[PDB]
Amino acid sequence: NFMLVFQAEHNILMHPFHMAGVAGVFGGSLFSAMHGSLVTSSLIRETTENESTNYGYKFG
Amino acid sequence: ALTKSQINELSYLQVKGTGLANRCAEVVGEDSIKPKPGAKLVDMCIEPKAWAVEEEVGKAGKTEKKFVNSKVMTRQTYTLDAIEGPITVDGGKITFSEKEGIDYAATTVQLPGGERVPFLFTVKDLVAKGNGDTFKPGFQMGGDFNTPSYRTGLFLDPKGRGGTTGYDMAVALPALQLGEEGDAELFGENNKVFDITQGRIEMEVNKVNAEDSEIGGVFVATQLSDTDMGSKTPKKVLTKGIFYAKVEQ
Amino acid sequence: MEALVYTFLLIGTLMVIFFAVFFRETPRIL
Amino acid sequence: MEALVYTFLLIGTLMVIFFAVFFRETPRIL
Amino acid sequence: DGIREPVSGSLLYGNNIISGAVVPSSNAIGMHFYPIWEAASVDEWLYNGGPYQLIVLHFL
Amino acid sequence: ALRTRLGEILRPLNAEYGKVAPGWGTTPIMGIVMLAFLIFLVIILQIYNSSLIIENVDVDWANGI
Amino acid sequence: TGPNPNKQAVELNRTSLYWGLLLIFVLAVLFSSYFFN
Amino acid sequence: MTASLSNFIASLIAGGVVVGVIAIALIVISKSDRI
Amino acid sequence: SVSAATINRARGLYGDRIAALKDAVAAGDFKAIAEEKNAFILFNSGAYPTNKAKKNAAIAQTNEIFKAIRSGDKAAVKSAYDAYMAANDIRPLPEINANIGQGYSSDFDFRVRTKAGAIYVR
Amino acid sequence: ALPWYRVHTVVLNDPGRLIAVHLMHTALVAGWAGSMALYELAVFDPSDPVLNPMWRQGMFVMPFMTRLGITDSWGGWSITGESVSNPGIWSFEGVALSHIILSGMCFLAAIWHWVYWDLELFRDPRTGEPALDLPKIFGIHLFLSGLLCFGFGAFHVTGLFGPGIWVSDAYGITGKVQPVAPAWGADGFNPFNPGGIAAHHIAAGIFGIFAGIFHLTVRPPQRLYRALRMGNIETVLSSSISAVFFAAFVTSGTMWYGAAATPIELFGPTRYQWDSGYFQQEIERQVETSVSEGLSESQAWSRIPDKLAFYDYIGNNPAKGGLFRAGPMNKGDGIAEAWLGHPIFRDKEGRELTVRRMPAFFETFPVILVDKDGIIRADIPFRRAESKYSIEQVGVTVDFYGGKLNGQTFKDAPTVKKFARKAQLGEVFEFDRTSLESDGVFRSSPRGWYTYGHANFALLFFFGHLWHGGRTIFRDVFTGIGAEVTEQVEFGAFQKLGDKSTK
Amino acid sequence: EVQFGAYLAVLLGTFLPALFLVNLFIQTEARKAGKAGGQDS
Amino acid sequence: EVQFGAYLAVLLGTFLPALFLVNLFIQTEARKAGKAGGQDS
Ligand code: CLA
Ligand code: CLA
Ligand code: CLA
Ligand code: CLA
Ligand code: CLA
Ligand SMILES: CC1=C(/C=C/C(C)=C/C=C/C(C)=C/C=C/C=C(C)/C=C/C=C(C)/C=C/C2=C(C)CCCC2(C)C)C(C)(C)CCC1
Ligand SMILES: CC1=C(/C=C/C(C)=C/C=C/C(C)=C/C=C/C=C(C)/C=C/C=C(C)/C=C/C2=C(C)CCCC2(C)C)C(C)(C)CCC1
Ligand SMILES: [Fe+2]
Repeated sequence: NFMLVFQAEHNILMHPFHMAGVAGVFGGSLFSAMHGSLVTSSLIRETTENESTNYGYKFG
Repeated sequence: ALTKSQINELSYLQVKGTGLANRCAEVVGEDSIKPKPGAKLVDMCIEPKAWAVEEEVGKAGKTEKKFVNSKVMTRQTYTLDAIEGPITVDGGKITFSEKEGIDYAATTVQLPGGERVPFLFTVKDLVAKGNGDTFKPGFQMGGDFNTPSYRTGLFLDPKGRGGTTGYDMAVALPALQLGEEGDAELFGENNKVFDITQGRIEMEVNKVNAEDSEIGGVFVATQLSDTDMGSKTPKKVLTKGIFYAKVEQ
Repeated sequence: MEALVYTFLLIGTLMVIFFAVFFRETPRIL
Repeated sequence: MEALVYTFLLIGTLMVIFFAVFFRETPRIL
Repeated sequence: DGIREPVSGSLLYGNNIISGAVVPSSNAIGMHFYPIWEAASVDEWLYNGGPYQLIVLHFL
Repeated sequence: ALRTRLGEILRPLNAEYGKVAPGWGTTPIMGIVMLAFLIFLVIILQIYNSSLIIENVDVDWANGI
Repeated sequence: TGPNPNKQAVELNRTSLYWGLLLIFVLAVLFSSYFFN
Repeated sequence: MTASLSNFIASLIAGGVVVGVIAIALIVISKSDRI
Repeated sequence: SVSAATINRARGLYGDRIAALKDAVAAGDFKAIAEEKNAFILFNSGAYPTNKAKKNAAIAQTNEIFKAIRSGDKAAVKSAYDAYMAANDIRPLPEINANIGQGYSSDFDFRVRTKAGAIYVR
Repeated sequence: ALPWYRVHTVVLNDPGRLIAVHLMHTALVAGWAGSMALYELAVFDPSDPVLNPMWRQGMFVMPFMTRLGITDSWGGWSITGESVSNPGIWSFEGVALSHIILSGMCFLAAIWHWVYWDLELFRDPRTGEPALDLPKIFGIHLFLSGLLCFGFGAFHVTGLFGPGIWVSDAYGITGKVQPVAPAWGADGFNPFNPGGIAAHHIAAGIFGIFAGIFHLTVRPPQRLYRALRMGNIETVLSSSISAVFFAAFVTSGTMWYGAAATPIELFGPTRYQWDSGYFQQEIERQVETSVSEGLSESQAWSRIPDKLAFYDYIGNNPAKGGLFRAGPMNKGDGIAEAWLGHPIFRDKEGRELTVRRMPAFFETFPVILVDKDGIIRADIPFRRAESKYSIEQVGVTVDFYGGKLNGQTFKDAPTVKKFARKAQLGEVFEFDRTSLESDGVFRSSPRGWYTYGHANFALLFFFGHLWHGGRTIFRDVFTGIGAEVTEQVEFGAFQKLGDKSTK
Repeated sequence: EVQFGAYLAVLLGTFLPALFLVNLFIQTEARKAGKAGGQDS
Repeated sequence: EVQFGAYLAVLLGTFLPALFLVNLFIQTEARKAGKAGGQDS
């Protein structure tokens, strides 16, 4: 209800200060998916086939 | 199902089990009889050879009423025998005026769809009217009889309620009453009314033997089903079969 | 009677979070 | 809709008996 | 809205988790700091949208 | 290792394992069949869309009877 | 017959319990009321 | 045979031309750009 | 999608564009029929888009118009053009008013500046 | 060791246990098909096939049973509106029972292979490894399936040996299971021709036979066997998923748009029959050919079949309901009883007004009464102060034609408004909302729910294709990358990409 | 007025997946306790 | 007409004691597998 009423009187979709942060939420979760997929692709062999690959990183 | 002559040539023990005992006898020959004032019909065998119950049917696009050929759940307890009534002629046309005999057969006939339709196959208090005189190849009778209620008032609802007797209340739930309004939403069921309705039958005599003074033909009967003391709406049962009688003088 | 089911699940998540903070598997340096 | 619950439990016991006969822990002499 | 048409926010008065809410204060209050002790009763504090300002000013 | 009757009846079908034709095989023939299957799917996609229209063929409920 | 050279251990950490519970309870917060209507 | 069919074979051909123009152009350079 | 309002529209748009050629039947303006050939074609596509049997009826009712004007028998042209309006129910839009009206509400409608375009402004 | 998501990869290496597990899977699936069909027989009401068909009752499994020829049931009722004395083995109960037998027998067979993994048949001759020759196995299975497809088309749909297929008419009044001569021309690729379905499985089954015979003999080349990794069973899995969700976009597409394989009086009318007014044009044509016969109007409308009027109705759309409205359509608005009548709305000038019907988008559209050329003569106002077109001002009168309300004028201004709101949606019937305590608010068809689940399952299976399409190609680097990759990750010094034979 | 089997579908849709994931945790804690031989077996 | 929370009381009175007793069995089978060191830990 807060978003719709604030669309009517205010027109937030045509506000570039709103366009900038939806480019910070799209691009935010863009780069989180990217940086997550570039690290987890390039992982060095420690585990076996029968064990989670997270156990190739000991803590510390 | 042969003639009454060689049914009588069989002892009781060798009929016993065959399923002969529902079978009406048959007539050979075409003749006239010309009943007298004082005669009657004595061995009125009436067997239905097919049942049919009114319903709502589905077909091409439209739903309406017709009769399904339906099957009997009672094994062999469905035919009437030894019905007699004084035959009379008043206006040239022959009347039957049923009085005695096995004049009801409590059957139940299951619909396609699972539904059971019990009814009484009765000839009770019949008055027929012939198309003419002198029993002939085509002498047709027809009249109106009485279907009484299937269960009489001594019969009791599975909780102990009846027409003549039983409880009047919902013995189940003894806190239903409690107000100005008691069990009144169950008054249509606590009330066990003995209804009586009216049927229809149409004889059509096909074969006549007057050496033994015996007629036989094919009837068409329509009547009304059971209403469980006025709870359910009864359906219209249509039966078709053959009949048989022996004429006095 | 579904407000029972609502408050059972909301307090249900609040219980699971309490065990997840204070009864966690600790990481060790070793 | 409780005839579901009735036949689920009756077939439920019939399943448990099937595993109890054919998948039992065998006793050994050793 | 301060139109004396109350809006049901809580679970105990027939709301879901999604349709339920804690409403904002009354329009008649406006900007006025409306604590518990400036109502005449907690009956009245909870009618006018008192517990919005209690949660919001302590969230922030 | 537990030979059965049926194990011996179907033993020839698991005989070859990794027996491989020495390079390039029938893959020109497979490509042409697969190219003809794709053209066949574009035709079905466009008749059904009615983005392609054939004489005496409509895309509409007909009375098979 | 015979023992397998296949069968292995199946594991789940303590955190993976807490993820797994909080997955089920929070989906039950979401999709509860839609089922109730 | 319709007018809608004559357009479609004209695009099957022209689709095979564009694939055919590119695929010949790849082979001719890759032989001249051997390795 | 073919819908009911798409049938209404091409009937409303081009039923003006067929019936208004009653002025051109009178003198027998032979170019004014040939300039409106696409009016006959596109009412035919819009008024019966799902109904192919009435559409193919209105194909030959359109062909009988142009076959007649190619010969030039002005009697047989009107003898066919009367049949075209009386089979398909060609009707122009008449004047609407305040009680009988509201042709358009959006300006996207196909009858905004037509003589059945009016609005009760209130 | 294994996490909860890798937990079935233990059965990859043992092919004797794969069959143990696929049998447990096919016992759960056919167990569901038998037990859900028994559940549906307890829910089903055969009393009205006209205004209470199977799709109206939320039957999901039953339309698939009847479209290939199961029309009769042991309770004596036929679905085609007949009465049968003996349906035989194959009825709704017998089919549902046969899947519970198959569920029990595949359950026992699943246990037998899980105990006996040591079948010799699963061993390589050359090495001792457990191994499945996937190109021979495919050629076996493709031969069987192509044989079974040919037998289905030639002997079941064409009805030489089998009973046929459900073939309805254009408007879903009459249909019956009947054999179908196959349509070999371009008419076969008309999806609404059931002759295409016979001609499909014959011709596609023929190629399934002769491609079986091809794969029974010809071995793969090195180039495919190395690239497509045919020694790996997960390459079968990924490529099979791609066939399985490809088939789901096709079935869920031809579900939602209709075909001869998914007819109207079986699954429900499509969405697109409400859009074009597909049944309106059939109502009005049958009225026009009745008044051209010379009939007056009130018996011109009474010759329209009730089932056809049932199809021109909004609560019979697949696109009308919602997600979390669960259950049959009859929990939406009630059991249909009888057609009321066709309203004709007249003004003071004796013109004709039709309430503009609602699109399938709007849960609510207002009441707007337009004439033959679509101009508003009347409405129902929201703001009732300065309204020019209110029904009490225009004086719209109601007169019905046909049904239980045949030939009854209504000049009563409230009831004109009441039947104006009813006539906005559908052909107006009278219902029974008290049987199951039906709400006042709509539902969706098996046509809505089938293509709901399958257009979603096809999406999830698109991801599972990319997962296993990824895991086969990168089977070696699935557990780490090594230190050998460090040299080949460089812009330059290899003029090809990663290849140590270069420079 | 509230729908009916939702009391079943929520609570069996919580507890049967919740109690399942407990037991993959109880399995390991016993398996790691059976591994390192202590007072428990 | 049938009583209401009995759909809950049966099915949560089956599954919650049934799934409990499963896990005292799953606990031992893991504990006896952790004891004798095999392929599982
Ligand atoms: C006399 C021979 C004959 C005849 C009459 C037919 C008749 C038919 N075939 Mg055909 N077929 C034949 C021989 C024949 N076949 C042979 C010999 C083969 C080789 C084995 C095939 C293989 C074949 C396939 C593979 C398919 C058909 C299908 C069909 C049906 C078409 C249904 C329709 O209109 O489109 C409906 C079908 C389509 C529009 C297919 C388009 C393909 C997809 C949808 C393109 C999209 C790709 C992907 C799904 C995109 C996903 C994402 C996107 C949704 C966003 C029709 C019954 C189709 C079918 O079963 O439909 C029910 C089908 O999928 N045929
Ligand atoms: C003895 C075999 C047999 C028979 C004759 C039937 C018969 C029936 N089953 Mg069934 N079933 C069986 C075994 C059998 N079942 C087994 C073993 C299982 C477990 C897997 C099931 C699981 C099952 C379910 C889950 C359901 C049925 C249903 C049905 C009914 C409708 C069938 C239908 O619409 O199919 C439609 C089937 C298809 C459209 C599949 C087509 C095959 C695909 C598209 C082929 C594509 C791949 C192929 C390899 C292509 C390459 C070949 C090509 C080159 C030629 C029908 C009464 C349905 C029903 O109403 O329940 C009673 C239902 O829901 N069955
Ligand atoms: C492809 C799957 C499929 C489809 C389309 C249908 C279709 C249908 N079924 Mg059916 N059914 C299926 C599989 C399917 N069935 C299976 C596998 C079962 C066994 C469990 C059943 C058991 C079943 C019963 C018992 C009944 C139906 C009924 C119906 C009909 C009404 C639809 C309805 O109520 O939806 C309801 C839809 C929803 C509730 C939407 C759920 C949205 C998704 C799935 C959310 C899932 C995510 C979330 C995390 C779930 C976890 C819960 C959370 C609290 C943790 C409809 C024709 C009813 C009927 O009248 O038939 C006679 C009925 O009573 N079905
Ligand atoms: C024919 C389909 C099919 C098959 C045979 C497999 C088979 C496999 N997948 Mg897989 N997958 C598939 C489809 C399939 N997948 C799809 C569609 C996706 C996308 C969602 C995935 C995503 C996926 C991932 C991301 C991973 C696998 C993994 C695996 C392997 C182990 C699976 C396991 O232990 O699950 C364990 C699952 C459970 C113990 C329970 C999961 C609980 C689910 C969410 C609910 C249960 C479903 C419910 C009972 C009913 C299902 C209805 C049905 C219609 C879907 C195994 C080879 C894993 C692998 O390769 O190992 C590294 C892995 O990491 N798959
Ligand atoms: C985003 C889409 C996408 C992606 C990334 C992949 C990725 C992959 N697929 Mg694949 N696949 C997809 C969609 C996709 N698929 C779809 C929709 C289908 C069903 C048709 C398939 C069917 C499929 C099979 C059957 C197999 C793969 C395989 C593979 C893997 C090997 C690479 C390969 O050859 O790709 C496949 C190649 C492509 C996707 C190229 C598509 C380019 C086409 C030819 C364009 C044609 C234009 C079109 C016809 C224009 C007319 C249509 C118009 C009228 C609308 C790889 C993981 C293989 C695998 O798993 O290896 C182990 C394998 O066996 N795929
Ligand atoms: C043993 C045996 C037997 C028996 C059998 C049986 C009894 C069976 C049954 C079976 C069955 C009875 C089965 C069924 C099952 C079920 C299922 C299998 C289910 C499924 C489910 C799932 C899969 C899920 C679903 C869902 C949901 C819930 C939600 C939404 C989504 C979905 C849809 C996903 C016999 C005697 C014959 C023989 C001998 C042996
Ligand atoms: C023994 C064995 C085995 C195993 C098996 C398995 C593992 C199984 C599984 C199984 C499964 C895994 C199953 C599942 C099932 C499920 C279910 C069965 C579910 C369903 C659900 C339901 C039925 C519900 C319903 C409902 C209701 C009631 C209400 C609300 C709604 C709903 C719908 C939710 C193996 C192979 C190893 C080997 C051999 C032996
Ligand atoms: Fe990082």
